[PDB]
Amino acid sequence: APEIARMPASLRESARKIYDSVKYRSGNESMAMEQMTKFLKESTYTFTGDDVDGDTVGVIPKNMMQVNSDPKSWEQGRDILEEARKGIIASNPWITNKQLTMYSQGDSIYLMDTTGQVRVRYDK
Amino acid sequence: APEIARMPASLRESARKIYDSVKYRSGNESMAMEQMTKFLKESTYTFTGDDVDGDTVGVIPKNMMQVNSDPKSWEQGRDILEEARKGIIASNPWITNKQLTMYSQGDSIYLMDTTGQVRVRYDKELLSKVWSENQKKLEEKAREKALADV
Amino acid sequence: DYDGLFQKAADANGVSYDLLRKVAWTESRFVPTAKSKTGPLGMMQFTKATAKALGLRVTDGPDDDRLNPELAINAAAKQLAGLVGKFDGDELKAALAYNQGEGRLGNPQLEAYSKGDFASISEEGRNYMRNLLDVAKSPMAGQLETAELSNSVAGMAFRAGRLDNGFDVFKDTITPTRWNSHIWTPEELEKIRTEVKNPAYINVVTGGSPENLDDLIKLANENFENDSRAAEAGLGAKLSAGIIGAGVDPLSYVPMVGVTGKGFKLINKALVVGAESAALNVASEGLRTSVAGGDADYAGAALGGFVFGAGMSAISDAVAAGLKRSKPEAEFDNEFIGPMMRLEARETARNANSADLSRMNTENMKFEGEHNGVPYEDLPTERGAVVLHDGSVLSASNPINPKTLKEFSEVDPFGATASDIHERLHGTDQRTYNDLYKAMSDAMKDPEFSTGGAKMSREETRYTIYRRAALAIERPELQKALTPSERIVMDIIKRHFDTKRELMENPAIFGNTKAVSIFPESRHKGTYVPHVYDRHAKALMIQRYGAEGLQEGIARSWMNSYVSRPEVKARVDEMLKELHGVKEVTPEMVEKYAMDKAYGISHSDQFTNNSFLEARNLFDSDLSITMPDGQQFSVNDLRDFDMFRIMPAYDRRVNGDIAIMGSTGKTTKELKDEILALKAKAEGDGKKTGEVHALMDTVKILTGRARRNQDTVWETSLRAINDLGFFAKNAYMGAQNITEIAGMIVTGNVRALGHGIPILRDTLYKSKPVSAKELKELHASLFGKEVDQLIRPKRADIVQRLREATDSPWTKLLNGTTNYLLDAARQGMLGDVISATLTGKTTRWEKEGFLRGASVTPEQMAGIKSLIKEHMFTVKDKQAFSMDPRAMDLWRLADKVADEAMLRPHKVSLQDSHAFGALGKMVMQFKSFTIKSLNSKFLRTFYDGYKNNRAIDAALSIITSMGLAGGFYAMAAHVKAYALPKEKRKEYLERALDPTMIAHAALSRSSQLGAPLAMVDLVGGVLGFESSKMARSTILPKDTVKERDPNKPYTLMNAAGVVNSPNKATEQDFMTGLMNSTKELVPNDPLTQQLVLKIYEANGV
Amino acid sequence: NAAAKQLAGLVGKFDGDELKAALAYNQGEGRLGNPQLEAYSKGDFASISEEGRNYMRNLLDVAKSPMAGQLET
Amino acid sequence: LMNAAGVVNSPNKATEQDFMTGLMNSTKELVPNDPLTQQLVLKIYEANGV
Amino acid sequence: SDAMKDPEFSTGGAKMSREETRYTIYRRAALAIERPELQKALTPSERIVMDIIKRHFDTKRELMENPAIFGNTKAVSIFPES
Repeated sequence: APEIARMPASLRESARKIYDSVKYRSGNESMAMEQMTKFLKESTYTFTGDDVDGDTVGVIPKNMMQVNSDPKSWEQGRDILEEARKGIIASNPWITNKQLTMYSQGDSIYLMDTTGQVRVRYDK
Repeated sequence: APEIARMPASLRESARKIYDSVKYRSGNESMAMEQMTKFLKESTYTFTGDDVDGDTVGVIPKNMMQVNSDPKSWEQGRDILEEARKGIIASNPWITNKQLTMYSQGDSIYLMDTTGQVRVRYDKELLSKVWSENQKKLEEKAREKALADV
Repeated sequence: DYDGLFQKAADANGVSYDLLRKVAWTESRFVPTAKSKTGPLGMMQFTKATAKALGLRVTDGPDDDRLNPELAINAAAKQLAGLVGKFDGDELKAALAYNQGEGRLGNPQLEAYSKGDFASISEEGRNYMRNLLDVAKSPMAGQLETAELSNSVAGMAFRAGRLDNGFDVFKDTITPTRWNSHIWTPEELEKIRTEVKNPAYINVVTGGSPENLDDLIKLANENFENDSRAAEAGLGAKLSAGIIGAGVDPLSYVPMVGVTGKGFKLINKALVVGAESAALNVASEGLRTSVAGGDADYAGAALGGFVFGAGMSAISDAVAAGLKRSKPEAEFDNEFIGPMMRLEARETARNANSADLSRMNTENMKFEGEHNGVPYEDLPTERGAVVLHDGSVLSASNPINPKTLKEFSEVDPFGATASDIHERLHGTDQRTYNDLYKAMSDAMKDPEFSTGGAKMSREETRYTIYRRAALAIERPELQKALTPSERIVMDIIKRHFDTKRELMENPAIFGNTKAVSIFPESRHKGTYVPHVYDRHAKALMIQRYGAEGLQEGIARSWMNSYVSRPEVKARVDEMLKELHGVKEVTPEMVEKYAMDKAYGISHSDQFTNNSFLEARNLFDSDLSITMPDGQQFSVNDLRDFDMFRIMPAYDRRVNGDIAIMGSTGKTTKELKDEILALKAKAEGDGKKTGEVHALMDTVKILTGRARRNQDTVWETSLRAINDLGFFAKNAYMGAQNITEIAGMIVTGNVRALGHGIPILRDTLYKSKPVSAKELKELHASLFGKEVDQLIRPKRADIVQRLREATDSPWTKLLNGTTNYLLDAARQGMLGDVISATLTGKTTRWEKEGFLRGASVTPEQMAGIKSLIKEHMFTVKDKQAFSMDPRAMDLWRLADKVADEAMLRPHKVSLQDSHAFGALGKMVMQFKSFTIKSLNSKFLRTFYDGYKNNRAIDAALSIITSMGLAGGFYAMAAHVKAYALPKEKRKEYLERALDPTMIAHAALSRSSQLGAPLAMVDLVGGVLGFESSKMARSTILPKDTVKERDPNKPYTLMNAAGVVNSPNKATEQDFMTGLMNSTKELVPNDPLTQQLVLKIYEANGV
Repeated sequence: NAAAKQLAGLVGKFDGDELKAALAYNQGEGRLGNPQLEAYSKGDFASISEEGRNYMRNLLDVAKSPMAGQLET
Repeated sequence: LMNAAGVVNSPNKATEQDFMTGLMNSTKELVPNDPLTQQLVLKIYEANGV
Repeated sequence: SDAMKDPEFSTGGAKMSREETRYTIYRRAALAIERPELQKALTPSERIVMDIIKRHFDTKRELMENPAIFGNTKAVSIFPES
C-alpha cells in the first residue's frame, strides 16, 4: 500500500511502536495493522501522479509541508508543491516517466529525479 | 536518548538497580525504560549547546552542581557552569560548541575542548565556596542600596 | 635534558607523563649532573635511593658517582609509578611521598595527607605538593586549594575553574582494557581457534568481562548466535528497501556493531520499472565472480557505501542550514544526492534484473572525449561529469570518468610468438595473484594477528605470514605446524613458483623446439623460492665485522648445510665434478666455490640485460653459524620475503626471459647481441633504423624493464568496464557501483579533511598564487619522501625490531593510524634535518638529549653525509648515496625522533606550529584531528559500550591514508606550479587543486600499507606493441630485421595449464580483480564506514 | 540488433506496454516527442498528432498495453 | 620437537618460559596438584601436634 | 606425568608402583622404538613419550654422525657405526 510501503521516513520508528502496542492489546495482527495504516494515513499525504495508472511519486509527511500555524496550512502547501511538480515536469522534461520522485529527509521535502538533473528543495 | 547514553557514572551505578526492580512488576521493558528515564531526568541536567542542532555536550549530575546545601542551589550553580562553558568557547576562538565536552568523575565537574588543550576543572568545594562569598557581598550591595531608600 | 627521554621513560611502567617532567624541573631545573645540600647528586636527586631503587626495577645500577643519564631516569620513573600504584590513582600523594621521603619523618605526612591537605604537612611539603596542581587527579588536588574583583556570574566561573593543564587521551578516552592489549599466549590461540566460530567478536566486551578467556568464548559465541538471528533481519530489511528514496539519514543511528552484510540486496520497491525476471544471456546473471564471498564482499561494500553516502548527503544538508544563518543562499549544490540516488537506482536495476532508470539520455554529441576508445560527453550540471553512450552517468571525482582521467594524466605532479607468451603469462599470473590475495585476506584475519591486542601490525602481519609460507616450503618439517586457513597460501605460493620452475626448465612448451632450460641449476630439485638478499640487512651486518665478516659468514653458513645433509652433499659434488675436478672432490674445492659465490652477495649489491635468478646458489641456507661476537648468524636473515617487492618483481623477469627464450633462445647473450649488431651495422644514416630502435623497445617491454609505466590501474578499468557493458549487463552495473562508492568515499574525505585540518585548509588546498617562503619548505618536505623511499629498509621485521631494540600517539592501540603517521612524520623530520644542515645552519637536532642511537660522532657524521650530497634541493639520489654504511644512521635518527617527539606525547599541543616543519605540522595536525575525532560524542560512547579498538582503528586508518594522500599531492602541486611559467599561469595552478582531482589523486597513489599483494598486480592488460607492428610491416621488405620481427609481436595451475589458458582475460577475471583491488580503499565490515561517517560529520564539511 | 535493443529498452524503460514504446520510437524520445510520451500516459488523447496516433494505431496487434484496448475507442 | 637443524638455531642461554616451566615442573614432586591430599596432610599434622 | 596417570597404573588397585610404573612405561617406549611392530599397540596418551624419546635420541644421532654443523668443518662422525 503506498502508505505502508515507502514510509514517510520520520514515522517508521513510531509507526512501529503503534504496531506493537495494538498487537499486545488485541492480538490480531491484522487489527494491529489497521491501527497502523490508519495512523500512517492520517500523518502523510501520498502525492500521486497525473498519469492514469496512477503510480505514486512520494509520501511526504503532512507535518513538514505545513505553511502557517493551522493545519489547513498543510492543506495549502499541498497546492504549492503540486503546482511546482508540474513546474518540474513542465520545465525541460528531458525525461520524466516515473523517474521523478520526491521525499522528505529528516526535515526537507526534497524533490529529485533519479539522476542529478533536477533536485529541488522545499523547506518548511 | 542523551541522558541514558552518556549516563553519568554514579548514576549508572544506581541506574542498574531501578531498571531491574521495575521490570519484575507489571508488563515491562517499556514501563521499565519509562521509569528509568524519568528517574535519570529527575537526577541529572543535560547541558545543551548554544548551537541550533542542538547536540548535548554533557550530563553532569544534579546532585553535584549544588552550591551550598539545598537544591535551589543546584539550580543557582548551573548558572556558574554555563557562564564558565561560554567564556571558554568565545575566549579561545575556534572551539565551536560541537567540540566541547563536559565530563564528570567520582566527584568533579571537569570541562574539555576536544583537543586536549583547554580543560577547566570545577569542584564541589571551590564552586560552592566561591559562590558563597560572591552571593555574600553581592547581597551586601543589595542591602546597602535597599536600606538607602530608608 | 631532554623531554624526549621522559616521553620514552613515562610510557613505560606508568605514568602521568607530565609528572616526570615536573619532578625533573623542580628537583634539578634541567641540569644533567647535580649536587645538593642534603646529599643527593642527580637529576632526580637521589643518593640514598641509589642501590635499592636501581635494583628494584627494569634496569639495575652500579655506583654512587655514576648516576646514569638514562638508567637513573627510568629507575626514578619506576619508583614514581610505584608510588602512584602503591597508594591510589592520586598522583599528588605520590609526589609528596617522593619529596618528603617514604617512611622517615615523611611517613606521618603521607598518612596525614589521607585526612585532607592539612597542616601536619610542612614548608617544603605543602608548597611542592601545590606546585603539582596540574595533572592529576587526586581528590586532594581539588582539596588542596582550598575579571578579578567582580561578582556577576563571570566572576564565579573565573575563580572556580582553575585550568588543569594535563590530558592523556589514553586515560580519559580509550583506556586500555584487559582483554584488548593482551598478546595471546601461544596456548590460548589453540583454544580460540577451536571454540570460537568467528574471531571478530573476541574484541567486543559488554560487561565485564573477566576472567577469563573461558568466559570470552562463551560471550563471543552467544553474541554470534544473537547476531545471525536478528541483527541480520533487522538491518537488512530496514535498509534494503528504500535507502535514499525512503529515505533516512542515518546520522543518529545505533553504532551498528553486529551487521555484516548480510541479507542486504537493495531492491528499492519503486524505481523498478520493467522487471523482466529472467535473463538477457548466459552472461549477466549476477556479479560474475570467481571467488567465494563474491556476493558478500560486494554486499558489505554496499551497506558500507550506502550508509556512508546517505550520511554524507544528510550532513551536507545540515551544514547547508549551518551556513543559511549567515546568508540565505549562495548556490549550495552540495550535494552527493545525485551520485547516491544514481547509485541506488543502479543497485535496484542490478538486483531486479532490469529498469536502468539511472541512465541519462541521450544527446549529444559524443565529443570530445576520448582517453581510451570510450567517447564521453560533459553535462552542464553538477561539476563534471561525463555521460556514457548508454549513458550510465559517472559522477565526477570517480576513478573511471575519462574526463577526470585525462585531466589527471594532464597537468599534475607454426607456433608463435614471444608477445603471445607474455600475454598468456600476464593473464595467468594475475589470476594466481588474485587467488593468493583471497587466501592472504582470509589468513591475516585469524585470531593470532587480530582478535587479541595488537602485536605486529600490519605491514608485519603479512610479512610474518609470507615468512612462514616460505620457510615451510623450503624445509618441509617446519611445514606440518601451520594454521590451516593459512596453509592455503603456502600451497598457492608453492604451486605458482613450481609452475614457473616447470616452465623454465623446458620453455620449449611453445612454438619453438629449441631454447633449452633457461633455469640456473636443474637437478637441484626443490620449489625454488627466489633468494633475493636485502640491502639493509646486509648493511647491519657490514656495520660490525664489515667486509670479511659477512663474506665469511655467508660462506660458512652454507658450508654447514654442505655437511649437515647427505643429499646436498651429493648434489654439490655432482656440480663440482662437472666444473673443475675428477671424481674425488677436495673440501678445499667446495670452500673456494662457496667463498667466491658468497662474495657476490658480500661486496656488490647485485641483489635487493641480466637477471637475479642467478643467485640460486646450490647450497641450502637454513643453519646458522656463530660469529666471534656470539650472535648466531644464518642466511635467511639476509634473505627477503613479503611477496610484495619479490613475487611481482620476480614474475616479470621470469616472464621476460621465458618469452625471449620461446622466441629463439637466451635473453642476454643472444638477444642483445643480435639486436645491437643490427644497430652498429645498419646504421647511423639509415632512415629505417629508428624502426630497429622500435624493436629494441619491444624487447625492453617484454623482458619486463617496462619503463616504470603501468601508469594507472584505472585507465585500464575504464576500457574494461566499457567493454564489459556490452556482454554482461549485470556485472556492468556492479562494477559501476563499486567504483562509484570508491570515488564517493574519497571525495568525502577530501572535503572533510580539508575543512578540519589547518595546514590543509588555508594553504595546501588553497587555490593560488603561491606560498611565499614555504617553497623552501615544500622542496624539503618532498625531498623527505624521496629520501625515505630511497633509504628505508625494504622489509617489515627489520624496522620495528630495530626501532624497539633501543628499549593515536601509542602503537599499542589503533596501530593502523600510528603506522601511517610514523611513516609520514619521519619524512618531514628527515627533510628538516637535511635542509637545516644543508647550506646554512639550524642545529636544534644536533644538540639533543634525544641522543639515543646517535652519539656525538654519528650525529656529526649524519651531517657531513647530508652536506656532501645535496644543494639548495633535489640532488642525489645516487647509488653511492644509498650504499653508504653511515647513511642508515640518518634513517634511524629520523625515525627515532619521529617516534619520540612528533608522535609519542599523549596530548596534542603547541609544540611546532611556529617551527619545523612543513610536513611536521601537517602530521601533527593530523594527529590532532585524530584525537579530536576520538573524543567526539559518537565515538567515545561507542568505545565505552563496546571497546573494540580494532573498529576505530580501521576507521581512523582510512581517514589518515586518504589525508596523507591528498597532502602529498597538494604539496607537490604548488612546487610544479612554481615551475610553471612564473608569468602567472596559475589558472593552471587552479586546474589541478579541486575536489574533483584531489579525490582521484588520493586513489591512484598513496600506499596503502599493509596490503597483501598490490593494486597494480591485480589489474593490467599491457596492450601494445603498436610500434612493434610498425617495425614488422615497414621492415617487411627490409633485409633481415624482419627475420627477427615475426618472433616477438603478432600483427591451481600446473605447467600444462598455463599454456592452454586464453591469452586475453575472462569477464570473471577482471571482475574478481576489481572486487579485490578495491577492498584496500572501500572496506567490508560495514560499521567502520558509519564510524568514518560520524567522524566526518563531527568535524565538518 | 541495435534497433531491437533500443526497442527492448523502450519496452523496458516504461512498462509492459509496447505501444508506448512504438510511439516513443516514432516520435522521438525527448524532443517534441517527450510531451507526447507523457501525454499518452493520460489516455490515447489528442495531445498526440497526425503520424503519432495513426502509427500507434497501426500496431494494434501484439501487444498488450491498456491503451491498446483504449486507443479504440 | 627438535630436529638436528633446530638445536643449532636455538639460543644458548634460556627463555623466561624455559625456566618458568622448569620450576613449575620440578616442584610437582614436592608440592602436589590434587588439592585434597593437601588438606589430608593438614588434618594428619593437626591430629598429631606441633 | 600425563601417562603414568592412565587407568592401568592408577585407577585400579595398586600393581607395580611407583618406581616401576615409570620403568614399565620407559620399557614400552624403548621396546617400541627399537622394533616397530610392538609399537602399533601402545596407549595414545603414552605414545607421546615414545615420540619424544625417539626424536631426542634421533637428534643426538643426526648431530653425532656429522658434528661439523658448527664452526669447524673437520671433525668427522664421532658415532660408532653409521
